[PDB]
Amino acid sequence: DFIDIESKFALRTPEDTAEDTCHLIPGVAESVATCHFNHSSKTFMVIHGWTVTGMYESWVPKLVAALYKREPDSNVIVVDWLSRAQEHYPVSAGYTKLVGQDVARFINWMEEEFNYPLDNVHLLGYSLGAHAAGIAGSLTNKKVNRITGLDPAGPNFEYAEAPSRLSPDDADFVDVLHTFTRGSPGRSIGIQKPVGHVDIYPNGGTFQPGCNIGEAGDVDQLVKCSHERSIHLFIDSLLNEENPSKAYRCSSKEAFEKGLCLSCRKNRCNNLGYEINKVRAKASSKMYLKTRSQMPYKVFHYQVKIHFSGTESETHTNQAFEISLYGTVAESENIPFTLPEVSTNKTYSFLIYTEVDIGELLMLKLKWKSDSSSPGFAIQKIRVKAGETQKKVIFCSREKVSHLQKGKAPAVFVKCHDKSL
Amino acid sequence: LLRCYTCKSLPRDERCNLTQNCSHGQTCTTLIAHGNTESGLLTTHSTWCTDSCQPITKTVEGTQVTMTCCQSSLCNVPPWQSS
Ligand SMILES: *[C@@H]1O[C@H](CO[C@@H]2O[C@@H](C)[C@@H](O)[C@@H](O)[C@@H]2O)[C@@H](O[C@@H]2O[C@H](CO)[C@@H](O[C@@H]3O[C@H](CO)[C@@H](O)[C@H](O)[C@@H]3O)[C@H](O)[C@H]2NC(C)=O)[C@H](O)[C@H]1NC(C)=O
Ligand SMILES: *[C@@H]1O[C@H](CO)[C@@H](O[C@@H]2O[C@H](CO)[C@@H](O[C@@H]3O[C@H](CO)[C@@H](O)[C@H](O)[C@@H]3O)[C@H](O)[C@H]2NC(C)=O)[C@H](O)[C@H]1NC(C)=O
Ligand SMILES: *[C@@H]1O[C@H](CO)[C@@H](O)[C@H](O)[C@H]1NC(C)=O
Ligand SMILES: [Ca+2]
Repeated sequence: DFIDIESKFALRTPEDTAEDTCHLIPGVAESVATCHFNHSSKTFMVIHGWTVTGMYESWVPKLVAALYKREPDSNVIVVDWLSRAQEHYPVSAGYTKLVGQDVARFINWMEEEFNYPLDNVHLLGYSLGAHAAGIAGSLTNKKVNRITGLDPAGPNFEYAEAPSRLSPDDADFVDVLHTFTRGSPGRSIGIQKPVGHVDIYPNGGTFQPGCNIGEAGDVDQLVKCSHERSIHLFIDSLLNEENPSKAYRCSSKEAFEKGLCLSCRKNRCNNLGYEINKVRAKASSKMYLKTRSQMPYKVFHYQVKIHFSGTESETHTNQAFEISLYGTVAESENIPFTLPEVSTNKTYSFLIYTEVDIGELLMLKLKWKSDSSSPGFAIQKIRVKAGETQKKVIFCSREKVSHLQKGKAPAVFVKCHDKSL
Repeated sequence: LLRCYTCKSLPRDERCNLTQNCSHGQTCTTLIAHGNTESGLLTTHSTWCTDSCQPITKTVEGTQVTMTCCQSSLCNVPPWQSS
């Protein structure tokens, strides 16, 4: 009890996920036994962020419960720094140093008093919590196993140096979800710069689908929807063990949105969340994916290439298109997309994604919508690359050309070739 | 080393005279499509070298699609055509 420490440490259970009923008191070895900590299993420490009320947000029981669903024999410790998290932001932000030191002292104690291995410890920090977890990891005696950053706080950390924020050095492996990076650098809620071994940017990281006008547990969901989404993506990963979501390394979000970055070669793709591969790349990563607005979340990515052919030489502008995918398992009809321009004997590539698990592709229908004359091209083949199944597929018209005529019958193509990579 | 027919979209009563040497692990496949077009109804067959094919029959927007698989040279011919 050279252990004054302000932070509290609750060990929750699969049957008691909401309350902090049992505390691990550092400097009191008998508490660990009281609380039934399992010395033979891995340990998650959940570190909350800023809280305008004095209280835990409603995501905390959800994350605890998901971790215990996925890992029913594990230890899930919830760190309580609610008091310091209830200050004005720059104060609470400053306190990430002390909460981190508290957590490191606690972990270092569990190591000295019980020879509990630090390579069995996964820290999960949300918001300010992510940086508290980073700092803790930087003060453990041996390096902790994994840190997971769920939208690390941006203001006062964006331009901070590694000792003062989450950074790749802080654990053997650091994975970060950036979900609310909208804003100018240093004034974004979520941090913009990559601070992990692997940094994933769902929907390019700036804002999340389903966060504009909603039905919205928590004091003000509507404002922090995109921020909190990082946690619900991780949760969703814990509940979909054998069905994860790929994210794809890419030079930029703009490039990703053109469908230039599907591809799973040499760790060019990874899984979002718990099932991630611990690559530890030579420097950075930066990975992208699309997602749905509500749970299951996972989406399927395809790149589509269309060469628009004709003898006559026209251009068109901001033209609107529906594409329909038919596979062995399911279909999704009438997927909208638009093209900046459509000119003769040119080829346009583009990203399609869909919530629907299609199965293997069989047929593909294309509709040229008239705009909210008499123009059409001949299309013989359409090429599609599928991200999740690393397959290139070619479709060709049942007849020698399918005529695509604006505001008329959709052009039909059937699969004529397959390839893997 | 296996040779398969590789013919994109042939009419019912055309035989295929293009072939490819497939690579480590590949088998022969054939995709038959039967349904309607603006110019009458149409049975087409497509042939190629593939990694893991699963055979299926599925009806997809009114046109019947059938995939078949095989593991010997020039075996991928439509079920109404001969080797
Ligand atoms: C602590 O957690 C262990 C399991 O730990 C987990 O699995 C290990 C193999 C390691 O990989 C750990 O890192 C990992 O987190 C719990 O063990 C469970 O208890 C007993 C044996 O210890 C097993 O129960 C059954 O008992 C009946 C007898 O009535 C038999 O019929 C069964 O065949 C079986 O033995 C149970 O399978 C076992 N679970 C696993 C996954 O091995 C342990 O209970 C827990 N400790 C405390 C204090 O709760
Ligand atoms: C788009 O690119 C293709 C070139 O690959 C052009 O298609 C070509 O169009 C020419 C017209 O100059 C066609 O030529 C015709 O050939 C037949 C013989 O089958 C002949 O009887 C006709 O008198 C005529 O010359 C032909 O369909 C086709 N040729 C090739 C090589 O594909 C198309 O014109 C290009 N459009 C633009 C705007 O660039
Ligand atoms: C198709 O058949 C003829 C023989 O009648 C032959 O000349 C031609 O080479 C065949 N095609 C190929 C690709 O070998
Ligand atoms: Ca650091």
